[PDB]
Amino acid sequence: EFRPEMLQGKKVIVTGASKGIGREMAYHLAKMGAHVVVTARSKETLQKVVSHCLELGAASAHYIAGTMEDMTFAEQFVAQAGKLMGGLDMLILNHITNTSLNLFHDDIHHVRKSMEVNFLSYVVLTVAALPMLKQSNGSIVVVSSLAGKVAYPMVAAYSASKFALDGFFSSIRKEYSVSRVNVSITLCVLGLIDTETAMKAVSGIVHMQAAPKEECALEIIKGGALRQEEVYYDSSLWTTLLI
Amino acid sequence: FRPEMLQGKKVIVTGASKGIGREMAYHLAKMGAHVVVTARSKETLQKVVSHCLELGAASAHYIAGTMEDMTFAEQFVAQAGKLMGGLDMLILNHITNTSLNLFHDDIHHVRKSMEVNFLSYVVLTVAALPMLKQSNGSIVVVSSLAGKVAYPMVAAYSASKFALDGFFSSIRKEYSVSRVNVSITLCVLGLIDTETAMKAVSGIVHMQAAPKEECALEIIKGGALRQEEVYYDSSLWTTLLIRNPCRKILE
Ligand SMILES: NC(=O)c1ccc[n+]([C@@H]2O[C@H](COP(=O)([O-])OP(=O)(O)OC[C@H]3O[C@@H](n4cnc5c(N)ncnc54)[C@H](OP(=O)(O)O)[C@@H]3O)[C@@H](O)[C@H]2O)c1
Ligand SMILES: NC(=O)c1ccc[n+]([C@@H]2O[C@H](COP(=O)([O-])OP(=O)(O)OC[C@H]3O[C@@H](n4cnc5c(N)ncnc54)[C@H](OP(=O)(O)O)[C@@H]3O)[C@@H](O)[C@H]2O)c1
Ligand SMILES: CC1(C)[C@@H](OC(=O)CCC(=O)O)CC[C@]2(C)[C@H]3C(=O)C=C4[C@@H]5C[C@@](C)(C(=O)O)CC[C@]5(C)CC[C@@]4(C)[C@]3(C)CC[C@@H]12
Ligand SMILES: [Cl-]
Ligand SMILES: [Cl-]
Repeated sequence: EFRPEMLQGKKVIVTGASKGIGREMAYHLAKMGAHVVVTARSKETLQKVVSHCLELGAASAHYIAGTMEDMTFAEQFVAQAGKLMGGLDMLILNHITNTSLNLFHDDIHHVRKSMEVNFLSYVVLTVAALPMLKQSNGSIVVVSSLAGKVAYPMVAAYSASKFALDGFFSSIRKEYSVSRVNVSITLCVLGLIDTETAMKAVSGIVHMQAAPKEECALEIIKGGALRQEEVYYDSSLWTTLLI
Repeated sequence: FRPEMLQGKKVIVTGASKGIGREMAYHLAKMGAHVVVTARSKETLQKVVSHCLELGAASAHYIAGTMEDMTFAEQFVAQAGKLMGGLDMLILNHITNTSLNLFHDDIHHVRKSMEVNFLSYVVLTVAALPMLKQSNGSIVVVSSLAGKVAYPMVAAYSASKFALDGFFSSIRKEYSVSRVNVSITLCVLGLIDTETAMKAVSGIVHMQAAPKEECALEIIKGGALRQEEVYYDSSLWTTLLIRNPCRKILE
């Protein structure tokens, strides 16, 4: 049974946190009394999230801006975050490269960049974070998609990258299990969440009610805190994916 | 399925210097296909080409190169096309060398696995699709039980094979609606008795490896019949559609 005090004084990194689900997550952590280090590319907007986080009562809150295309930024970012907080209890990998509904023809560039940002950078961040997570018996949260479990048209490169996440992280979870590494891995399968990005994307299709990003963010946090292997949001997916 | 379905058909096989790819090359040869085989080693490929001709291929050639080089990948399909006068089936089977190890910090390997086992396949598909569109042909993608189910020691490998499922399963859906008549077959294979695999599972407890010759054939049949997925061996579906869903729904 989750309680907010579980996050109190915890040292959390949230990526892709200038907007959408990431920013809701940071705000939730702040309200709970965690320390937070947020990142995205956009300085001014990260500062907005930081000051609001402080207002909500974050134990502490800092941003570091950069792109997750740059693997050197990824490594460095982690080193520098753990330093600001003096440690690391939870790594929330949430960011994603810009993607719209397109049929696949010849855009290998988009395919490689999707894999780099949505997947490769998650591996680099994990490798960098692992020493701190080991010492704190901490937690990794990887944010994926129903289209990382079931394939959909018009998002081939995206699905490839989200599938890759399932492939990699579930595998290292079995490895951490056999190697007695006390670091949890939570994979989040999300449906349609009402972020501006996702709603812009789906204006042209028939879909069910998008789920609120505030609640989505909360259920992610809860799942990671409780060290659940997989989180389904909205909850009615849980029945889909297992039937 | 009848062997006659492959006669005079123009087929590419990657990673055909040995293991399952070589057996597919030989089966297609016995059926009277045109084949173009590829891998890094010309001497091993020349031996495959020789035996294909003796088995009765309508024609057989190789082109040597590495699939780390996306330029080679793209130009390979073109040369293979012109050599056969066309393309009916593309069999994407190659894989970068991998051994069972705990992941620690080999980002080179994660990246190289992804370039060779997934991206090259996409480059190959892009290069081939125009010929495949003209012939209402077929793409066969060779994956793995570890491309559906979680195993330790194979993190980078699994990510790359999972990526294949995601990508090709997505474009299959696109092609159905756009009415692009190119079939996409994803093969999920268990342990197959190729030298690479047997060297890898050496001293591990396991069910008898399935024969590499029968594997190759079931792959060719699945693609020839335009099946969305092939499972080999036959025992594999009980794990995939029964055991795994239960383990999941229990946790
Ligand atoms: N919303 C949904 O319906 C939905 C569904 C399934 C899964 N998800 C997943 O949930 C997560 C967040 O989704 P969302 O809707 O919140 O997305 P979002 O609102 O578009 O936010 C994406 C975040 O990532 C950052 N970002 C983009 N490119 C970056 C780059 N190159 N380097 C570093 N940061 C970058 C963005 O900030 P900057 O632009 O300032 O860099 C932003 O903070 C993703 O993993 C997504 O796949 C969402
Ligand atoms: N055997 C199994 O139990 C098993 C199980 C599940 C899935 N599979 C899948 O089945 C497929 C074939 O497996 P296998 O056991 O037959 O493998 P294998 O005997 O080791 O053969 C691999 C082939 O790929 C080629 N290759 C390796 N690196 C290459 C590169 N950089 N560029 C171009 N070609 C390269 C090799 O030739 P060169 O070295 O001369 O380049 C060889 O022809 C793979 O997709 C594998 O994942 C196998
Ligand atoms: C099938 C439904 C409708 C949904 O279905 C349900 O929830 C119940 C069924 C229903 O509603 O009919 C489950 C999620 C989903 C499969 C959904 C998804 O997974 C991830 C994204 C991405 C979100 C985002 C922000 C990114 O992740 O970068 C931007 C790019 C991208 C690719 C845009 C499109 C959607 C929103 C995408 C594919 C649209 C279709 C959608
Ligand atoms: Cl938003
Ligand atoms: Cl062999």
